Amino acid sequence: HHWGYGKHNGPEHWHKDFPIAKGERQSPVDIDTHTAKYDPSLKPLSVSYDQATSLRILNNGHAFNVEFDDSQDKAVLKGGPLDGTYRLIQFHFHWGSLDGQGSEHTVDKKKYAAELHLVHWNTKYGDFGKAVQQPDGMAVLGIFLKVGSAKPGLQKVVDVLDSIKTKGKSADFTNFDPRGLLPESLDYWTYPGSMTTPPLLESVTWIVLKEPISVSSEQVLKFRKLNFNGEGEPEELMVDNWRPAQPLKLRQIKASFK
Ligand SMILES: [Zn+2]
Repeated sequence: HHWGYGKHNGPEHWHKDFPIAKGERQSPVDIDTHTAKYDPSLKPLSVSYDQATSLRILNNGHAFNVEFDDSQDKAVLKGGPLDGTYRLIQFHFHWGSLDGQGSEHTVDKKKYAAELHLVHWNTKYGDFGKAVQQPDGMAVLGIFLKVGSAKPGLQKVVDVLDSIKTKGKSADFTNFDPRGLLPESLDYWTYPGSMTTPPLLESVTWIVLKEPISVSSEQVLKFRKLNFNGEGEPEELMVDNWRPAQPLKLRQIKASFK
């Protein structure tokens, strides 16, 4: 049937339906912190989430997406490596079955417990569907999660998951402030890459924050109670929904910090 994260339909299978899986600018990647080069030409990064308008949360059978109203310039990312303005459309996470895995990007081969992806599209292409087809169409802000202290800003997400346990379930999810999911530092690495789920389009400027956020064990345990399967189908816990690191292929990872 269709793509997923198991033995028979997982990442190692995706190239058959999506041949770009073996392409030249796939994500995620391992971030070698020693070979990443400080780039003085990077402009400062501007994360402007004050007027962000969340609409709904959805279990799509792979993750859950918190969706935003992107009909106007409300929540936008600009600066850093980017030209122009990138509008926030949704965020989601990738996580593990255990705390020792779950992130997509790795840092000197280190795997974090989870990874948050704030997905934005370049306004110069008018809508998400057109932007995701262009080499500079998307910008994903990636944030690592480690298990430690609770993240108070995540708790509203955590509490709604019981209502979207299975594939195809959604719920109203208004007034969620994504500022509550950001670490203190905006120090980042950047490189040109791709979507990490099918169709794996090579349209993304990746901006991966160096500083992880801490979430509690109880919080991530609640992510792990979600299901990949639909209602009244055999239960398959939604865990290990991460694509592993892909070949860098001579791409250059740039650091914003010395
Ligand atoms: Zn993602």
